[PDB]
Amino acid sequence: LHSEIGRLNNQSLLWGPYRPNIYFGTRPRIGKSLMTGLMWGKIESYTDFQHTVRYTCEQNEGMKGYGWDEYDPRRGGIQSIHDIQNGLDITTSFVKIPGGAHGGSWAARIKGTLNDDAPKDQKTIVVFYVSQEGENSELEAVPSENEFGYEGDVILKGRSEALGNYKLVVTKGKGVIPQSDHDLSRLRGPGQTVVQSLTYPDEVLWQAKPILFQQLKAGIDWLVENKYDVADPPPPWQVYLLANKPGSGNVHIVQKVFEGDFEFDILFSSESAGKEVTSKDLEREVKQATEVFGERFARVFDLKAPFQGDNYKKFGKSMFSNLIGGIGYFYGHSLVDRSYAPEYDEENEGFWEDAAEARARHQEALEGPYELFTSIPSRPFFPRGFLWDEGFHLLPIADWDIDLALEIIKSWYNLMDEDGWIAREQILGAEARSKVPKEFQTQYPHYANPPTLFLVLDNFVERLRKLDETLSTASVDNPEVGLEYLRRLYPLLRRQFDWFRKTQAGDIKSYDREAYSTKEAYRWRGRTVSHCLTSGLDDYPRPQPPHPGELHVDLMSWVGVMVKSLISIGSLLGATEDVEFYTKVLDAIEHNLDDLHWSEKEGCYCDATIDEFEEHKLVCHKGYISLFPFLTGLLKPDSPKLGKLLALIGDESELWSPYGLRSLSKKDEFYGTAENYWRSPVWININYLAIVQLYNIATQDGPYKETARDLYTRLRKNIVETVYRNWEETGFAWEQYNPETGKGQRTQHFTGWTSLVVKIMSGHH
Ligand SMILES: [N-]=[N+]=Nc1ccc(NCCCCCCN2C[C@H](O)[C@@H](O)[C@H](O)[C@H]2CO)c([N+](=O)[O-])c1
Repeated sequence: LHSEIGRLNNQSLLWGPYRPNIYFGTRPRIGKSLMTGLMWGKIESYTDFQHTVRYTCEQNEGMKGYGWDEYDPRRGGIQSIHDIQNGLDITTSFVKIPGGAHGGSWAARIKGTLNDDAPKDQKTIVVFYVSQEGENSELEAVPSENEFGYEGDVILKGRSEALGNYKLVVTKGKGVIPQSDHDLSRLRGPGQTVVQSLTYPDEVLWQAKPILFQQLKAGIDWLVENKYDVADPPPPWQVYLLANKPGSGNVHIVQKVFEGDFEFDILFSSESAGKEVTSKDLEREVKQATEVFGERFARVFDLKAPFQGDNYKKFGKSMFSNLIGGIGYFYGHSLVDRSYAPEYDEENEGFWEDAAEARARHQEALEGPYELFTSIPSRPFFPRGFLWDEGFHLLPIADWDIDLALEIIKSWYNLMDEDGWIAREQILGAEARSKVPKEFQTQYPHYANPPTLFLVLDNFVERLRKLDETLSTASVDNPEVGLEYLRRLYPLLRRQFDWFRKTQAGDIKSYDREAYSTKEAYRWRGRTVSHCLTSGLDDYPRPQPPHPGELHVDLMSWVGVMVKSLISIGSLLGATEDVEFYTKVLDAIEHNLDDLHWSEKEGCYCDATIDEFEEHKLVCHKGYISLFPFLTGLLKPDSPKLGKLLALIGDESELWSPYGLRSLSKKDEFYGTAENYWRSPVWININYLAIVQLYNIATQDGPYKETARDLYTRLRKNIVETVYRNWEETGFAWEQYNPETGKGQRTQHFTGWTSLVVKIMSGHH
């Protein structure tokens, strides 16, 4: 039955608009298969379309905003795009229609409405680009009846092992098609839908813009060659209209030009499903998906006071849909340094110089291929999987559809190598790599990232203890299914645990260090003079200079998180010998958190280093790091330490701004210095952890119950309002928020752990 649920999940999730790196496109969760993508741009001159055309996601002054209004990967959704440069408000509706044996069918409607500023007679070029990778597969454009192009629908017939037989239709659509009275219309037609069918080597099919432009350029060359010149030039839009040439290939370009408003449909009909998909099907299925999305939201994300109003609901829906709508499927080789150079052990003083030297050997090479199914932080700026981000992303997604989240956790864990390492940044394939400077592609097997994915697992466990609707919760509703999932995952979790203790070990024994345990001590590998990228808190201030004697209280706390998870999951699978070992590790981290990391002088936790004189020194920088044992759920609800931490959190002159907790204290010498990434701004992921822990203490008997209740109430309020206020005014979720002004800053489209705000509003943790 676990095998059955798994198959039903596969079939359910196979198709989607799983190319979040582009405004709109589809691919199934198959490495080498059928992909589609949308392009559009106004054309006003002979040279503008190359600058106006849209394809891959960006965010500049020419784009007001875009995002998903509603989305569920099992059903589909609606995206809206507000494009200033091209004077166009666009809607892309996508819907899935289950059936057959090949992952069902799907349809999309592309609707373009000129805005009030646009010339009413704008010419807009629209392209539907279709590619198919694979050795023994075929795809053919059924030729036109008419001679220069299509009056009606374009039908592509294709086949592959993965998808069986299928047909993909691009409908005639609605709107004015401009007509040219030029001489050229005798050879090229007055103006009509055209198709070019081409073949390129499989590995470059992803390069849709260059492929299209190469065709446009050959068209213009043909004009030049055939005496079409500036004495008497055809209109721009006709100059940029491809000569119709449908046939067989692994690339099909479908081009339309519209004057004024337009819309057209794309109908993917899986043959094995029987009756083929129509436009009326699309419409009906689109209305149904919305109704269902509506009913689930109200149930899963029931916003508590004072956020019950419709404005906050709209806000919630937008933050949630953008997060779950970012889900992508990624496939290909990634770039890894597999030298295990001994400089990466970072055992000496000045280790960062040695590690640089090793990197300068450039032993990195492509390996794989790998696949990942994941949500992402940022469509426009970094549309790819990040390990500790995904932990936060799945908290709201798990609420919505636990089986989806588990599917994604599983996807992540299938990347883990024999040592127990998952690269913290997954850049899979040439497409993914295109967005990333080569200097920043290489992953390093000694680089950790927080194991926040355990938090999702913890939530699943608590849920497990206590048609698409069914599937979304099959792994909790059938405890048999759930347990088997943990059984299969469990060894990899343990593997990762061991990998942390092996590769991210700190040094107790070589120094004058006294502590309850000789074992428990941790130091993030990969730190440079100004940075510790692997911790997630890029430029939060750390001991200077970096030093092999360093210990990092955030890292120990994460190890505490994992061991507590391993206890619960172990105990579920009766891995007694394991649960006893974990118990002793937990006990030891608890003592060593205090022995090595507590500052009585300062009233908080600190990282530690080794003196100019070989002694253990604490290095306190009051901020997120200082709160870690609290954030990670490690302290007892009556700890006097916790109570001091509550004072630090609530203290306006340190951490507490009107807009949320500051990453660093205003008192800290490093406040608002350098790039000021994690040195003051308010970050929603850490604030979310604070909010959850405050609420925990608030709903339990103890000395801080009421203190927590006040802080919880205010912090929830402050964080939600800041993110709402910015969304209201800018249309965007931001990466981080300014504690002085409350303004969103750094990158937009950060959905992204900023979307945790839906869960904060939802409450009842
Ligand atoms: N103008 N334009 N603006 C930009 C700005 C940046 C940019 N690239 C950024 C590549 C690394 C992204 C790291 C973000 N986060 C850091 C955080 O500290 C971590 O904790 C967290 O895990 C990660 C992931 O969320 C690009 N671009 O196109 O590559 C265009």
